[PDB]
Order: sequence, then structure tokens, then C-alpha cells
Amino acid sequence: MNINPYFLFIDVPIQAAISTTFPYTGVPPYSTGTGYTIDTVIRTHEYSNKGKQYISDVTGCTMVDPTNGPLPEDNEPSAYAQLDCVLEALDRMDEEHPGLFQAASQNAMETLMVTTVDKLTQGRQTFDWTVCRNQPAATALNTTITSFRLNDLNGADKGGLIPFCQDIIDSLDRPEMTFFSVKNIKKIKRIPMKVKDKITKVEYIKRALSLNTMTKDAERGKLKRRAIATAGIQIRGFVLVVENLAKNICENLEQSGLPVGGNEKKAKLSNAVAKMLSNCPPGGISMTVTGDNTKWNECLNPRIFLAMTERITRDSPIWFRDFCSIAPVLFSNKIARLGKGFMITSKTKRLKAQIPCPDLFSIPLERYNEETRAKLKKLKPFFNEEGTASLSPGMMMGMFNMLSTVLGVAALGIKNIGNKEYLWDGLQSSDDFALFVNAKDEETCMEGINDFYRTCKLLGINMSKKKSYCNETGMFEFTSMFYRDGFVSNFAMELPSFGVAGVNESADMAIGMTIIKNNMINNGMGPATAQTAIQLFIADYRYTYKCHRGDSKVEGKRMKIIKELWENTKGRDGLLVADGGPNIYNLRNLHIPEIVLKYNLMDPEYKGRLLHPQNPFVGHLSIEGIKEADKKMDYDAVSGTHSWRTKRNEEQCYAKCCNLFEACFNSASYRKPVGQHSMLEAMAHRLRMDARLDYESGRMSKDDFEKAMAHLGEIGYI
Amino acid sequence: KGFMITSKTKRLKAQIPCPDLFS
Amino acid sequence: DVEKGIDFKLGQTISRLRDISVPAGFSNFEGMRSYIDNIDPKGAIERNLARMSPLVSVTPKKLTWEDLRPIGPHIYNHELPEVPYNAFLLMSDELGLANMTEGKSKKPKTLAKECLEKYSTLRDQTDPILIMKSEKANENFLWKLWRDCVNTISNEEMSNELQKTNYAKWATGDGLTYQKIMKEVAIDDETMCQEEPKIPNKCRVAAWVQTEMNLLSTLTSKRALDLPEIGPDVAPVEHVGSERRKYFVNEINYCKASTVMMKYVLFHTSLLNESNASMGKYKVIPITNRVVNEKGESFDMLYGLAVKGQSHLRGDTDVVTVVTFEFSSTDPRVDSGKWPKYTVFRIGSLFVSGREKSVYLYCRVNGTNKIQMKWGMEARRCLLQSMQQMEAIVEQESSIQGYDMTKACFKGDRVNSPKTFSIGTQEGKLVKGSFGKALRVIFTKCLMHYVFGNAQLEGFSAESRRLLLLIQALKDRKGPWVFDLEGMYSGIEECISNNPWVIQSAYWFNEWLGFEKEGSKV
Amino acid sequence: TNYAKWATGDGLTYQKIMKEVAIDDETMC
Amino acid sequence: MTLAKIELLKQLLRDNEAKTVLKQTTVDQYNIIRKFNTSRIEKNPSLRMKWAMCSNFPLALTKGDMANRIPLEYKGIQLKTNAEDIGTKGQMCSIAAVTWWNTYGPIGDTEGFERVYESFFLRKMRLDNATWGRITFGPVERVRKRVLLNPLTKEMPPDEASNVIMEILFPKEAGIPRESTWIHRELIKEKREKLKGTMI
Repeated sequence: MNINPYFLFIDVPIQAAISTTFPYTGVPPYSTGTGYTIDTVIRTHEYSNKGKQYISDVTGCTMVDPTNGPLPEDNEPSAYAQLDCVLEALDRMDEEHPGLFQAASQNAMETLMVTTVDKLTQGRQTFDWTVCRNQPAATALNTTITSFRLNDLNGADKGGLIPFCQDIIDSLDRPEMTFFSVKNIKKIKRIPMKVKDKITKVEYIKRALSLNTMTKDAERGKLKRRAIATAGIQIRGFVLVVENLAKNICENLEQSGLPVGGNEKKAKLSNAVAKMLSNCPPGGISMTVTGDNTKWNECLNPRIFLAMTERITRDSPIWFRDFCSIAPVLFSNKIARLGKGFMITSKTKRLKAQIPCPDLFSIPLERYNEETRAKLKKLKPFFNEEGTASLSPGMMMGMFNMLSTVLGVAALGIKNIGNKEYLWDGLQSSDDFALFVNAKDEETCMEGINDFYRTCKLLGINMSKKKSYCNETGMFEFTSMFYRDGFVSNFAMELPSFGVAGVNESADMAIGMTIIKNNMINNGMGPATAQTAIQLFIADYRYTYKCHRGDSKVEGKRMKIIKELWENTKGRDGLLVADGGPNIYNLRNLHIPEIVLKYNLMDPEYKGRLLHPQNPFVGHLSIEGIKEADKKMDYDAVSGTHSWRTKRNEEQCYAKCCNLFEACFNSASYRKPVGQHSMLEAMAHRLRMDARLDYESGRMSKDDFEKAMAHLGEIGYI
Repeated sequence: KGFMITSKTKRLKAQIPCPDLFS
Repeated sequence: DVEKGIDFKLGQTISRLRDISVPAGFSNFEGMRSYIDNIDPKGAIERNLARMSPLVSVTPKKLTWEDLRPIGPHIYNHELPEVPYNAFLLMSDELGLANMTEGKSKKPKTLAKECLEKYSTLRDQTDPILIMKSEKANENFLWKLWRDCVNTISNEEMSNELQKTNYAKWATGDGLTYQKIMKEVAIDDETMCQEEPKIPNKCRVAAWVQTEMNLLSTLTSKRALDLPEIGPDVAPVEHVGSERRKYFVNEINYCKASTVMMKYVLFHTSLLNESNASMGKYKVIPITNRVVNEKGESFDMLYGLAVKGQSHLRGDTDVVTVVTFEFSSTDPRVDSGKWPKYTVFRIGSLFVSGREKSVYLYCRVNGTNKIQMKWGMEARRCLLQSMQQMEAIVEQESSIQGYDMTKACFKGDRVNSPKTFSIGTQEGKLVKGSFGKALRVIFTKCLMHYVFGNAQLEGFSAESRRLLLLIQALKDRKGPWVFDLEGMYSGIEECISNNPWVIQSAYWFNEWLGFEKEGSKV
Repeated sequence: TNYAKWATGDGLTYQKIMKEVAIDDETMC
Repeated sequence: MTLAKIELLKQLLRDNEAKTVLKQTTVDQYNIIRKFNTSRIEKNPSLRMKWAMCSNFPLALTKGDMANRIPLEYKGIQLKTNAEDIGTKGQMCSIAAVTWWNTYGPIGDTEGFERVYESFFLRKMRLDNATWGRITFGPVERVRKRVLLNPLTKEMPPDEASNVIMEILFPKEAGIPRESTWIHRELIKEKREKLKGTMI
């Protein structure tokens, strides 16, 4: 007999056993990204090559404009979006909703006038032009703030995001641009120093418009690799504001799957399918198109997004309309950086060398491989001398998720073309759409599907005819969630979440148990599965921190001490799993931290030692993560010896200033301080008061008081 | 001193001493 | 100042960029703003559609059973080579040098030392009998490296680092690397070309994959998978959960796939620990496992040794080379197509109960990275994937009739027959299989999804799910329609290149599709 | 200096190895 | 420590960057200043934690007098080191010292946990005294609803919650109590009395 796992589907529906199909247990694919970036640029320009090709006179880089371009005559992807059709869809959406555009725009403006510059510190890695690399958002923002100070640019000290965006827009006009660059001076040692460097206006414009690239290695279910783009800090404010506006608009739209996540999305899915089933005529058919859009960002022109921003803010202050239209302008004239370049080697001499991108065309193309040969022969027209590709048309993945979703919902909501005897409506979310078409027969259902496909092709949207299919309503999939006959199996993909959280013992344990309980609540993880997950997690947790049961004969550094503690203390049911104690957690008490769980079972000496008011292993500065576990997940833990932190792997200026302010005003670490005065004088007054109180209480000597007073005296606030 | 053997593909050389002329 | 309002005016460069970033047909952003604010479209979509060419459409075609065809026909073709064994460690061929131990847990070096000490004949074997040197590896290098491994393991000192440190450098091929030069010379030189991409080979259906799938999914008297205790169960729900958990582990624990999974997890944990502790020194690592028999005897099993190279790597994607020597009882000459990557010896023979059987050493050089190295210790999640689905299955049964069936589905009761799935086939006759056997099959499927996992497997699964869901819709008579079937088929079949699990998955998919086609008549 | 190393061919020199490996390698002649 | 505070302040001001930033950024702007951290977040916490647990002294101990309670090496086992630190400016230590502290060392006060962690112990009380019943294996109809995950002593909006917390455990910096402390005066006094006598 020859076994066959697929035969399981003979006796079980695929959706029921869908979890086993996905290989979400092996090693996810991982990676030069220059080839992929060049290919992406090539495809983006190829789809829009028939547009209007001109040369930007502000930067000198070639630009291709597909908007209002020739209507496609083939199924191939098309970025030729007609502006009038986009405005028609927007107008239909506006008519179908009561002043939604006005409310969303006003709320976006109000929350923008309240936003601070420091909000730009959130997010992921960002392109830094002072070094032309990818740096953490906080560091990039700090460096750009520092550089702006030299060229007479200010507004960061002014607080709100409005002055920062205003002086960012101003910076594009300064005849020069001075900043600090890293200089790895040789002395042999390579020591980094700060060198005051300057660049011209064109170079600065190119740097600001440049989009850095990286390989999307983390992907799990795709063989071919995609490139993710990181933008600079000079686009983050505008992109953030437009994204917030689009989120405000799309949240009300019942057709939008974002930004709601979790059981809310399932609720929306089931409610929508039930609605469409209810709305079907008598004996008619409601067909569901399971769609998976491709080239969702290589066909969306930023000019269409500029038009959408202008139409959305039809009635708003001129200043806000201008401000929110900057992001589409910056994206419509963007430039793409190109990885690290190809590598050429000779095997007859065992020699290899990576060729930096600026030197791509310094070599005869007859030496690159034929594929890269064609890639470069096609990329030559748009190649910048500095080593960047002029990429005007299209968008990089991840920038305008909300705005693209709003455009998709606009396409969905037309609901009819030519008053044909059918209707359509659906769910759209960031490159994944599920459509429903109701008619009186299958033929009319596909007439409607074809009409919707054509309408999508009029906005740059090109549904994938290879990754999509159609069937009867009541069975489909949306964003990897499967619906069949009312049964929505949360596809079990949260399996790679049972490892230790890697923050500390107690916190890792709390996070793991909360993860188990949340999975039980949401994904339908059965009680036996939850018990086995507890078992496996406890095994991994004991192994990773070298703390097994004290009785067990395992050897280790901390294990000897655990063994000692095992008999040095009588009460053996109160020890923690980090102290070789017996596991006590079960399904009924996953919501209780174990320290409180075992509080009764502990011994007075043990609880006194572990729960000491002061612990050298516990520090105030270590409390930052006690609320949210990095997605920010809330976990409940208990102060104790096991609440420690791991070793670390104008910087010092800001860091130590903030640290000292926190140490002076202990309330600052919890809630935002309030005051319209310099930090120095606040600290001086507080320290003077504290010194006087310490002396009056006898905690400080008289010589100590005099010294303190002198210092505080010198400072100038006594 | 013996002899010298060499692999061109790996670009490696080594000296075979006189006592090891038959190994 | 409240009579002024906010001031935010655009400069010169940004204003010009806005002016030139207007759609076609416009000449200034003021023009576009006025056009958007004033012009009203009242059927522009229909006007554009009324002229767009009728050569663009989704091409809606109804999908029937006949349209679905076997995926990846090239595997059937015999002109292509048989797929080789590219997994990290042997799975159905591991030979366990088993030593009974009181239960004490000891360092892997001492355990391997003692295991070899018990088997003096294999420990002191020094004259190999080359059965096959695969294509490139050198027999002298591998044999000398293995001898150094055995000497280091059996040495009195607790140190587990290679005492040569120079022969291994060429045995592992660390020195066989190119030397990087600066860009200028490469530009000037004409012979410094770019390496052509190396595409995977297009292979055929092997036979060892099916045999291993069968063998890893059978009960064995030896059990290794053990799990930590949990707190007392006081609620009825956790009592039911405990009963189900016991019924499951009583089945999974004794399947050989569980032992293989534990061996992989332990090996990768030890590899990560050695790499972190030791960075730039060659190390010796036994492939250790712990196995408890039904009588409670905690045997320690040595499955081979491995030399770890220099793992001094700042990044994670950086590769570290390791050479594996594995004890086995299988002579490769029985099927030489399965072992084209392995250089093997014949280091002796052993008696298990009186039936003498040979003992060979499979030697092979390989490379890993911190990512796969970590996922090795996260391979235990297969167990969870095995339980979840079965849990759901059982729960479905419980939904039908009120009481709990976990005893009924597994063993049956006086009112309900034991649950049987369709598991295999023979001579074109499909065969049923107990609930436990189906659980074993699912667990082995998950384990293989891990071990043979790479980009090809992901691209195959995530794209054949389309056909799986289409077949599911067809079986429910939803009359699914498709737009470009050949596109989906090409997408799927551009992933069946050289992964043994991918080729066997394609083969089983074709066979099951044939079965569904023949059974659709009703 | 770095460029002259490859220009003059001095950098294209074969690497010396221990006699053990050379005897154990069958491709060295 | 206040003298140490003033000395640290003087040393920090000796540099011109500190002088110009402190005299420039108002108290309100402090938030922005705090958020300019490196953000060099670990890419894989699991691997980092695994590696750290195997290191000689991964624990980052805060400088203080606690270390003298424990030798730098106990029973031939290394616990803590006197080498200086740059990331935290403290000392280094190993989980061995943590386990020893859980075994021996100073004995603290058990009173604080009776009331400080009132919510957790109330959770445990509600679990322990709960009464279980039968299990119905039939299908269950479930509706998606906006539910409060955990019980609250007195539900209030976030701003009022923050103001109440400050009025409870931050006696200083309580300018001009708003029209929220009088509403929650009973909660203020109850929590104030309960948390008094602690050292957390």
C-alpha cells in the first residue's frame, strides 16, 4: 500500500482541512536586490510606455505620464487611467454618502493641526539622504532636523507638523544644502567623524525624491521575490496626512475591508455575503468572484491620486488643499535607488567584485548575463548618471494603502453600467478584492463581471485573470480567510507565534499564555490543541532559559542553583517555571499571571525574596515595555526578580537630557509634562526645592546644601 | 627539496618532500 | 490673530513640480483645480466604455472536470534524472547507536563518547571500504575528517573542538573561495564576467520519497516525544481536553516521524548553541536523541557526527558549512539514484538480536543559516498542525450527536463504528485507514512540508490551492467559472523542478484528481 | 599600489598548502 | 542623590549642546526630545534571547549597593562582574545571581501585594469560587459584539483616568484640579490609602 495525504480530502472538505495545505512550518524564503529593483522599474515603465514621455525641468529626469493616455486594446496591464472616469466614480461615491468627503477632510485637518512632528518617529526604517542609506525613523528624523538647523530652517522646535512640512517645502528652494555626513577617516583604524558637507539644489531635490529599495524576504507564500521601497522623511508627513484622510473616508464605506482587523473583518465578510444573498431576485444567481489583484501598484499613477485628493477636499481651506496635495506631487516625480549593484567574477583567477550601481554602464554590456544585459539595455533611457532610475509612473508597495483601497471601493460602488439587468458590490482591501454580481442567470452575471473588469481597467486597476476565479455565492476566500456555507475557518496561520517573546521570563510567559488564549477565542483552537500548545511552549520556555524542574537530573549553571532551591525551600508548588517549579497553567487560568496564581502556594521566605520592593534586577528605565509587547500587544505581568532586561547590542545630548528630566520629575515618564518655560529652569526650581526639603528633613548635610546651592546659583535660577 | 605539485583550477601549489616521493 | 487663519503657501520648486505633475491635457495645477471643481461628469465612464476595444475582457469560461489535467507532466517522463535526497539529515535510514542509561542527562560529547565506547568495532574502525564517491568530494578528505571526529569525541578532554583545525579547512572547502577585489580592476579587466544564474534541475518522480512517507508514518516500539506536565484539570472542558490530548499522544508518540522530528529539533538546537558559543573554530556535534521504550528505559541514541565550520557571521542570511557523517544500515547500491550527493563507506556490521546487518557511514557536506537554524527548533509546531485539524474533525462529530466521541472516532464504541478515512491505495484500489493512521499521515505531511521546504514548496502550495478550491467548488456543484486556466496551471507547474516533496505532491495530486474524476460519475 | 598588484600580475600567485592536504588531494599534479 | 542630581546637571550643562537645547525646548516640547532614540530594535527577539541566555553575563544590573549582598562568584559559579558598561552604565550579571536571590538574600515585605495587585487577585477569586456545569456539544450561535475584555472598578475616559492616576500617586504636580477629582473623590481616597505603605 502506498500512502497519500491528499486522500484526506476525499473524506473531508478542503476548507475544513485547509490549514494543512499551507506549508507554514518550514523555513520562509530568504535572499542582490538590484536585479529585482531594475526589473520592477522596467515593468512599471513598460506598462505605461505609450503615455506622454517628457523631461522634468526641475530635476532633469525622464517622466512618463499615462493618465488620460490611450485606452488599452489588450488584456495586458494598463496604467492609462482616464481622469473623467475617476471623477465620475468619486462623484457617485459622494452622492451615495451624506457629505462623507467633507466630514473626513475636516476631521483630517483637525487631527493634523493637533499632530506633532514626533509622530514621524513611528513606522519602520526610512531612507536617510544625509547618508543615503536606510536608518531607523527616529534617527533619520533627528538627523534631518539637525541638518535643517544649519540652512536656516526651523519649525521642528515649533512643535506641530504644519511648520515642519512648511520648512520642508521651503528647503527645496535653498540654493545650497549643508549637513553632517559620516566620514570613516583612516588613522590602521577606521574612525567615524562628522564632516560638514554641502550639496546643490538639484542634488538635494533628487535625494528628497529618491526611494530606497530592499528585498521583501520575509514573504512566506510567494516563490518570486518582490522589492519593498522605503521613502525619506520629507514625504512621511504628507503621506501620513493623506493616508489618515483616506482611512477616515474608507472607514465609513461598508465596502472597505480596512482598517478593521480581526473578528471585525469576518463579521463584515459574513454580513456582506448575507446581504447579497438577501438582495438576489427570484430565481436569479448571485455569483462571487474570488479576485487576487496583481500589479496593483505598478499601474496606479500618482496623478490619479492627486486628482482624488483635490476632489475629496472640494470644500476645504485652500491651505489644507495645497498641503494635502503635496504627497501626490512628490510621488509623481519620485526616483528609485538601485540596490547594491551586480557582481562580476572570473573563475580562471578566482576573482570576484561587486559593481556599484553608478558604474552599471561603465562596463560593456556584453559582460553581464544575457538577462541582465536585456534589463540594462531597456533601463538605459531612464538611468540617472548618479545611479538611480527615474520612476515617475506607478507606485511602490505599501505607501497609499488607504487611498488605493478608496479607489477600489469607488470602482466597486458604481454598481451598474448602462442600466443592464444586474448589480454588483463587494469587499476591497489593499490588493485583495472579492466581488458579488447579482443577475437573472449566469450569462448576465458574467456580462456584469466583464463590465466591472473593463471599468477597473479605466482606473489603472487590472484584476489578475490567472489568480482569480468565479463561482456561486456562499464559497470564496478573502485575504486568506475562507468562507463556505456560513463556515469561516480562520486559516490557522498564527502557529509561528508560540516561541518565547524574548523580552524576559515573566513577560515572555504572560505573552505566550495570552497568545494561546487569544488563539482559542479567535481561531477556534480546540481545548486539546491549547493544552498541547501550553505543553510545547513550556518546554521551549524551560529550554531557552536553562531552567528545568529542580528534581530532574539535567545539568547546567543555573540548574545547580535551581536544584539547591528545590530542597532549601519546603513549599514546592509555589516555585515559578523559571525556578524549576511545576507547571500549573491550564485552560481555565490562562488569563491570570502565575505570580498571583502561585501566591498562596509560595513560602513566606520565597515570596519575600522574589517580591522584594527593591531588586537590582529591576530598574525604572526597564519599565518602558511593561505595557505593550512589540504590533503593540497588551500583557499583564508582575514586578519581581524575573522582570529584568537584556544587555544592549546630538544622540547623547537628547538621550541624557530626557533621562535626567525623567529622574528629576518622576511623573514625566508616565504622562506628557505641561509648561511654557525652558526645561532648565523647571529642573533648577525642582532641584532647589528638593535640596531644601532634603536638608529640612535631615537627609542632606549643611556642607552638602551649600555646594548644591552654589551650583544651582551658577545655573541662574536661584 | 623534493618536487612541487600544483592544481591550476584551484590555483594551489604544494611541495612534496623527498621522503614522500612515493606517497 | 483669530481673523487671519493658518498660513501654508507653496514655494517655487514645489509649485513647479505640482505644475508639471498634472495629468495629460493640462498645463497648470490651477487649471486642473478649476476643472475638477467645475466640470461635472454625467456618464463619462459609459462614454469611455462605448469606445474601448471589444478585444479586452475577462474571457469568462465555465470550468468542467475535463479541463482539469494532471499538473507537471514532466515528472512522469523518464528521460529526466531521479530526484536526489537533499534533506539535511537521514530520516528513514538513521541507525541509532543506542545505549541504555539510568536517565541522567549528560553533555552530547560525553554521550557520543560512551556510545562509541560500547561499540568498539565501529569506534576503532580505520580501514574504510568505499561503496561510492559521489561526484566531487574526496574520499581521503572525508575519511580523515571522520577519523578526527571520532578521535576528538573519544578523547579524554571534555573539549569538543577539532584538534587538527587545518585539514578540516580543506576538507570542508572553506579555503576554496574567491578573493574580492576593488571595482576599478574589475572594470578594467575583460575576463571578469557575471555568472549565469544556476536554475534547478528538472527531475522525475523518485521512489525513496514514497517509501519514506510510508515508513515514517508507522508505529514503533520506541517513543521519544515527551511533553511537560500542566496543572490539574478541574473544569469539565479541560477534562475533555485532557482525554483528547492523551488519545492523540498515545498515537503520535510511537510513529517514527515523531522521532525524526525530535532528532531534527535537537540537532538544530545544538547547532545554534555551538554557533553562538563557538564562532571561529571548527566544532564536533553529535546528532543525539533520547528514546524511551514502553518499559521506561531511557536509551540515548547517537545517530552520527557533524563538523561545524567557522560560523563567525554578523548577519543571519550568511551561510555556515557543516559536514554530516551518519550511521545507516542501508547499502546505497540497492538504489543508487537516491544517493548522488553522498560519499559513503562500510564501517562494519552489528547484531540487533542475532540477525547481522551491515553498518555504513554516509558523509556529505552541506550548508545552513541562522534562519533555518532557528526554524529547526521551531519544527515542533508540526505537532500542533496535526492536532488542530483532527480536533476540528472530532468536534464536528460531537456536533452531530451530543456526547463526546474521541473514544468512538479512535477506537469506536458499541453504538458507533471506528472512524476510517481514505489513506492509500494499491493496484488501483484505494484503502481506508484508522483515525490514528490518518493523524499520523497528517503529521508526516507537516513534517515533510518542513524538511523539504524552500521557495519552490511555497510557490507550489500557494498556487495549487487555487486548483484545490476549484475542485472543492466543483464537488459542491457550484459551477465555478475560470478566466485563464492555463495561466494558473503554468504558475503551479513552474515550481516542480527539483524538490522531492514538490514532485511527490504533484504525483499524489494527479492520482487523487484521477480518483475524483472516476468517482464524479455519481 | 592596490591597482598595480593586479596590473603586474603579482596577485595571481598560487597559494601554498600543507603537504598532508596536497597528498590527500588527487587533483594536484 | 539630589547632590548627585545637581552634579550630573552641571556636568551635562558644561557642554554647549546641552545648554542650548535645555534653554530652547520648553517643558511641553520635552516629549519630542524623548522620542529621538536610536530605534535599532532587535530584528529577531527569539534568537537574541537564546544567544543572551548562553552568555556569561547577559543581565544588565543597575549600579547600586545590592551587589555586595552576593559575591562576584558563589560556590565556584560566576554571578556578577565589576567591568564598566556603556549601554546602561551599570554592571553585568547572570541568571545564576537571580536564582540565588530567589533562594537566599534579603526578605522583603508581603503587605503590598494584598492590595496593590487587587485586580489580579480579584480575577483569581472569581476563578476559584466559580461553579462549573455540563458541556453542550451542540452547535452554538455566536454574534460579534463590542465587549469589555476585563471588569473595571470605575470606567472613565482615558484623560480622566490619567488625571486620577496622577492625583493618586503623584502628590506633586497637581495644579488646579479639574472637574474630575470631585467626581472620583472616593476612588482617589480609597486607592491612596490602599497604596500607601508600599515601595514599588
